[PDB]
Amino acid sequence: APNIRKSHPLLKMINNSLIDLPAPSNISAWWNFGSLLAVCLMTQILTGLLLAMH
Amino acid sequence: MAPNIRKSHPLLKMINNSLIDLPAPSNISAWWNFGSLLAVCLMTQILTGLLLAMH
Amino acid sequence: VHNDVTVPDFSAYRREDVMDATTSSQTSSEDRKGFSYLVTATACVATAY
Amino acid sequence: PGAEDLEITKLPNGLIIASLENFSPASRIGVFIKAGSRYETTANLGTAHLLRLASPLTTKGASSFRITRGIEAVGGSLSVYSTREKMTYCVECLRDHVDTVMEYLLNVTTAPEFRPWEVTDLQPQLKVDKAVAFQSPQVGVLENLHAAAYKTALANPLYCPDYRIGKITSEQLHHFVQNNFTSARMALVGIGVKHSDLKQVAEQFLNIRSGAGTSSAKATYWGGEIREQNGHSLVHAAVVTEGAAVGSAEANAFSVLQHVLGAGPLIKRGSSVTSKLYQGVAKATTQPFDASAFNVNYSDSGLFGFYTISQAAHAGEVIRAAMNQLKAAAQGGVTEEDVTKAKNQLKATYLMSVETAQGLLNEIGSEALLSGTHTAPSVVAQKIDSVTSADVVNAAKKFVSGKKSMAASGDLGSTPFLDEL
Amino acid sequence: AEQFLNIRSGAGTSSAKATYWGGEIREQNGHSLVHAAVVTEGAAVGSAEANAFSVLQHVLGAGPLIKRGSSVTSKLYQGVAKATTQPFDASAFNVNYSDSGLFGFYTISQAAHAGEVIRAAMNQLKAAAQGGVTEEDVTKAKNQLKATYLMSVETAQGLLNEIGSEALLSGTHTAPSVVAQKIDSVTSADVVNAAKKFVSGKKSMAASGDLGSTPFLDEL
Amino acid sequence: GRLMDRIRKWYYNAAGFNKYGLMRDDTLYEDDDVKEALKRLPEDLYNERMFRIKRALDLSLKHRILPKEQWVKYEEDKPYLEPYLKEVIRERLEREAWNKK
Amino acid sequence: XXXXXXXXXXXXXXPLLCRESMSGRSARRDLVAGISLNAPASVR
Amino acid sequence: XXXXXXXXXXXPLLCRESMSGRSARRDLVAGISLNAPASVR
Amino acid sequence: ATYAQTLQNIPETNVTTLDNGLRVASEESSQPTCTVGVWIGAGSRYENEKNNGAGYFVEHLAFKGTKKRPCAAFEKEVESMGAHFNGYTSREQTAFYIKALSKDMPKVVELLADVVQNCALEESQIEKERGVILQELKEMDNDMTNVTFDYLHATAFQGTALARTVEGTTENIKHLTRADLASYIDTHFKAPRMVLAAAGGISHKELVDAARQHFSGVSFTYKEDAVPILPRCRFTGSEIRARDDALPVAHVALAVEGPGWADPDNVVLHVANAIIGRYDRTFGGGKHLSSRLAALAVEHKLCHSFQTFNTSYSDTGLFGFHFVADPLSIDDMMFCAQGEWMRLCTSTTESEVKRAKNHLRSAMVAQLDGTTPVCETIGSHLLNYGRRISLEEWDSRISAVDARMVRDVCSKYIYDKCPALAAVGPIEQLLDYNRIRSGMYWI
Ligand code: HEM
Ligand code: HEM
Repeated sequence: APNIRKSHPLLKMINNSLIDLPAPSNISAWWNFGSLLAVCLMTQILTGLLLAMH
Repeated sequence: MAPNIRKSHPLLKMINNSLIDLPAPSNISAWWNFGSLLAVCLMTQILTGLLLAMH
Repeated sequence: VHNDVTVPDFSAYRREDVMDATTSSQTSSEDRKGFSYLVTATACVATAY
Repeated sequence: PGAEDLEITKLPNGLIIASLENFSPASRIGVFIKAGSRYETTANLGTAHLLRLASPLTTKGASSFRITRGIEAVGGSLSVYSTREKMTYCVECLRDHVDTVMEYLLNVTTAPEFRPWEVTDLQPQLKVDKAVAFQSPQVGVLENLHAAAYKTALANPLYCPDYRIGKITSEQLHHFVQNNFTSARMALVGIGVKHSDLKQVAEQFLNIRSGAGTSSAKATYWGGEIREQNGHSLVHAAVVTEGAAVGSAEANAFSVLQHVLGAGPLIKRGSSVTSKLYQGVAKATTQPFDASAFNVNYSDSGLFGFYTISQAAHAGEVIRAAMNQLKAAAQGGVTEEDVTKAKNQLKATYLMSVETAQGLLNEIGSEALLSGTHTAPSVVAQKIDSVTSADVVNAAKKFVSGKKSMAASGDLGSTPFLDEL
Repeated sequence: AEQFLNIRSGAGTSSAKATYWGGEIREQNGHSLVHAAVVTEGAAVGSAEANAFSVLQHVLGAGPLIKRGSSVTSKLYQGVAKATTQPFDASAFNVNYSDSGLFGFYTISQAAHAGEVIRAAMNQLKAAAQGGVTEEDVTKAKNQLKATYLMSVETAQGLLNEIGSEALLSGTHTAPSVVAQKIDSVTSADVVNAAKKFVSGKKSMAASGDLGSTPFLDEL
Repeated sequence: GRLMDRIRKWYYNAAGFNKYGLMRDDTLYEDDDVKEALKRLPEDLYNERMFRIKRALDLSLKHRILPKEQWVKYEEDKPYLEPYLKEVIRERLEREAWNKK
Repeated sequence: XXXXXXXXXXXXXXPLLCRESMSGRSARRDLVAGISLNAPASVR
Repeated sequence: XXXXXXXXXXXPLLCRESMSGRSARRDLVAGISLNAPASVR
Repeated sequence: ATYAQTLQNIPETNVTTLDNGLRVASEESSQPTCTVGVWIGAGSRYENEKNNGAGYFVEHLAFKGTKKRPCAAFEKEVESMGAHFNGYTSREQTAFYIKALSKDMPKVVELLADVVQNCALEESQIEKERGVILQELKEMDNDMTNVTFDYLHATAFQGTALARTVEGTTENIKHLTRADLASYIDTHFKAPRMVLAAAGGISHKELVDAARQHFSGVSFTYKEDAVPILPRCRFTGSEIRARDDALPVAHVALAVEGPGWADPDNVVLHVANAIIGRYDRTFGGGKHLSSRLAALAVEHKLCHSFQTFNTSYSDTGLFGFHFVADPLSIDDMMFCAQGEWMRLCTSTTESEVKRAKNHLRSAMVAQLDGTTPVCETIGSHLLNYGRRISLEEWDSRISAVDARMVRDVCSKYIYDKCPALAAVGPIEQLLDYNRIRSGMYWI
């Protein structure tokens, strides 16, 4: 395995999910809300932690 | 496809390839036990901790 | 060849009832399995408790 | 009770119906057809091979599923045996489920569909079926023998050539069945069945065109020398000239000469005393070997000679010795007792071969196909021992005189060429 | 070569001198084009009849000298062209080994027209042996040959090989003027003689293609 | 009936996959049956289906459609896969029935 | 219903070295070729 | 240091002149090179 | 005329016994040819530590001439009458038989009686068969199916007589003496333990007459009359793994202990074995085969071949299966195979056995296609059952088999039993007896 993006067992599911992952060419903006929910979850957890510390 | 649904099921697969069909050396000793101990101990601490945190 | 191959003697590890080679191994099968499964079944009970 | 004789009916089609009730609890019906690779040309090589593998494929009356499931449902079996110029479609089952298995048999031979995707999926089986048959070194030289002996028809290989695997069209299968599976080229031969039923079936269901359809360019002789170097410690070798055809009076003479020279040991792990060929070579070589008499009889031709399985460096010794035995046999070295002893061994071999269900159905259907009759076993016993001692020495003369063709595969480092015999 | 290169001296393992056979190897592979070669025993390297065959080669013709061009000098190319309709190639084949050699023709033709080309190519050597060789044809071939030799030694590969080939066998190099002498000192009779040896000698044939219409060796 | 037959032509236009240059059988959801039927398709029909789909996909990401001229007419729609699909289903129903015996 | 099965590796293809356990096989006829619905393929 | 390569596996030219120059002038040389595509004549 | 009547209309097998205890049985037909030989109750189980493979060494010297007629004469005489002389030896059964014309029957019986009794055992001839057997050993050693089944016995009946190969050790073949061979023949080839069977165009009375003449004098003591009661063989839930990764394909055999010839359950076990059946990549039926294991074998490319067997012996047997597969398809193949075993004990439907019975019916009938296979059945039926079991009787036993019975019999011999495992070749994917052992319960 040439590069260390297809090799590295950590970077490889990083690669096969957010880099080289085959996606349909014609999915619309209705397919955006998946990644929105993901970021929104990480946002809620962070803002929640900051609130919980008080 | 694949015959059984233990090698197929993407959930049961890494359950299989970690705790069932996973190849291990035939001669590892009791010094190799403390890995799974730490694992259970972690799940134990989290559970007992949650129960304490609720009060 | 393969004809020159035989199974070693396991009498050092065999149970009591399968020790004799001219004796049926099956008459004492339920007896041997029933004990080990009893140990298991008990451990299940102790765990369940 | 009792055992009543065999019946034969020649339908208006030209179709032969040879039946025989033996009251055996197992029936065995076959469809003998004059097909095979003999009728292939360079355009459709291997279409005869793929054809016999195409038996379980879908038909116009039964799915590829129902064919296999329906036959197995009654303990029955379906198989297709075929030589270079013959094709038999056999079914075995209990006496009860004849009509059941008879349907699928009739559907396969008279109404295949050869669906393009099923044909395509079947193509790679040619690789497999050929690979397992070619595991025996004999089929190697035996296919190369026919290639070196003839120029066409019989020169065509029995198993499909590699370069045409996956390249046989679904239409070529259709055309081959349409051109060769015609009524005047077939025979519905049965065993453990009443003739009135087997006749009723052949009339109530066989419709594919009458006549003779596509014919075959008669086998032109060549006389070639095909040699395969593959480093195997054992060297197979065959040396033949043009033998005799089926039905020929000259045919019986060769079969007797075969047993005079000797054809395969009759005693387990035993030396062959009657065999002048086995013995004659044994005097020449030291090590284990095998040397038998080779004789084929086709419709328009035939091959006769010897086949020697020997060790690598001792191939030369065995082959030359085996050659001398036919020279000495042609120079007169044939006792009047040797003939009668061979005529005895031959009458035996024939009789016990027809013990089996396979042997009986084949022997009946073979003759019923060609010369639409069945010869009484007593008269076939007459036609054989009515062969003189001179007829045998004459057959040997034809070998030493005629142009030879040789096929040999092995480590041919010490295997003699054909112009060295 | 001396203060570095040594190891085992002498002549070492020798070779069993080439016994002739005269066989017929045929490969059926369904290719639309059928290759075919028909040869008899030619002349060895440094033979007397060596130069005679090389001249006969150019008389019959060996590969077009003009890009996308028909071959006029080639009696083989032309003789076949009269027999067949479709595109093809038919050249003169000549090898010279140490103790033997091969000479004949090589025909690349279409499948069904293989028979036409092969038979025609055969007749050209028959007619060449029956006298059909002009004194000019020889001189024209002896010219084509002296040319081919000379421009082959232009390259570094050709020069090193030509020098080393002779230096290996007969430990000398022959002056290019004398090799030009030895070639055109070949008579017209020598050429017709070489053709005679082909039609007489035992032939061996190799052909691979869709040999459905490719003739056997006992049909020529 | 011809009343239901006219309703057909209305739905075909209301569906509007012809605007993408797609046949009716192009829009078929590929379950286990359709997948099998597709593998039985001749090379030419398969390679043509592949282009029509890839064209519809390319159009969809462009948020454009084909010119009105290039729209598949209702009467010009080829049911190229339906005969294959019917046999695939027929064969399967046989096995399912034969296995309950 | 009878007959013994086999299998070899392909691509290159994938009990015959005695005087007796190799014997019984030296071509008496020519070459028959069998294939079956449920029985191993045979050859003579 | 010169010459063109190729690629095939295991396991057209149909006009009189674009497939001309082949019929074996001599016979058959076999070349292989440390850094140059395997020659064949 | 149908099947149910053509079974009762089969000519019954006649049985008569001489003074010395030798039984004579015949199936008379209208055959111009016939098969007649002697089936002896002798094999490698009757052998032991020092005379192992002696009966096989004897089998080599049976056709090599007798006292009355040496090698040259004996071979010449047998060949001349167009007669074929053949025989074998198993673990529990030796046989020598002849195929000839029905007219030569009395001469044949004389020829048979000569070999079993007045065998030559030439001291010079023995030395040649030394290298002959030693070559047949090297030859059979490349038969992976052969090596596996020998290994199966070697571990299933480990520590007993049945664990030995029929051919014997290399050391034994090396050092066996003429005395040792002659001892085996005298000790085992005795009249009461022999059966003269025949089948063809043979009059039974004429048979027992020629038999009465050449099968000889009465035994004197009681010892020479009595038939020996072999010591029992112990089954062992065990495994033997002979690993060779250079070997192209792997062989695996797995078996439980059988019931023995006497047990009527052996019929049901054959019905059950018919359900799973067998396969190899030349089975044209393909994915549509009725056998579930065969269908899964095709769908997932599990193996090159698989077979089920119920090898029965006198007091025991071996119910199991054997398959040949690629190095990476073994585990999935073994998985499915053991699954179908559980499916036998648990889920077997009437529809399945209705087919299996029809196959077994067609099988036993196909077993009797010719004179030799009839003679083989007869020579074995007497030697194992004490009588001939007509196809009519077999059908009655088989036709009484139903799904509820197959489940019970299989659950009795298979379920939660410690099996015997023989594995040869590239065998990494298949591993751990404990995993195999756990595959013996719960479908
Ligand atoms: C999906 C993730 C989450 C959701 C949907 C969520 C939702 C909410 C909501 C609706 C409230 C009510 C606040 C209001 O309306 O006034 C709240 C309050 C709160 N949450 Fe979360 N929360 C999430 C994650 C977290 C996490 C991860 C933490 C801590 C680790 C956290 C800690 C708190 C705290 C401390 C409050 C009280 C502050 C307040 O009431 O505004 N939250 N959350
Ligand atoms: C690896 C995991 C954990 C470790 C090592 C750990 C360790 C500890 C320790 C050393 C104490 C001190 C208690 C004492 O000595 O009196 C404590 C207290 C406590 N922990 Fe954890 N803990 C873990 C997980 C958790 C989790 C997951 C939670 C809640 C979700 C939790 C909640 C609490 C609470 C509420 C207390 C106060 C109760 C007490 O002081 O006894 N713990 N923990």
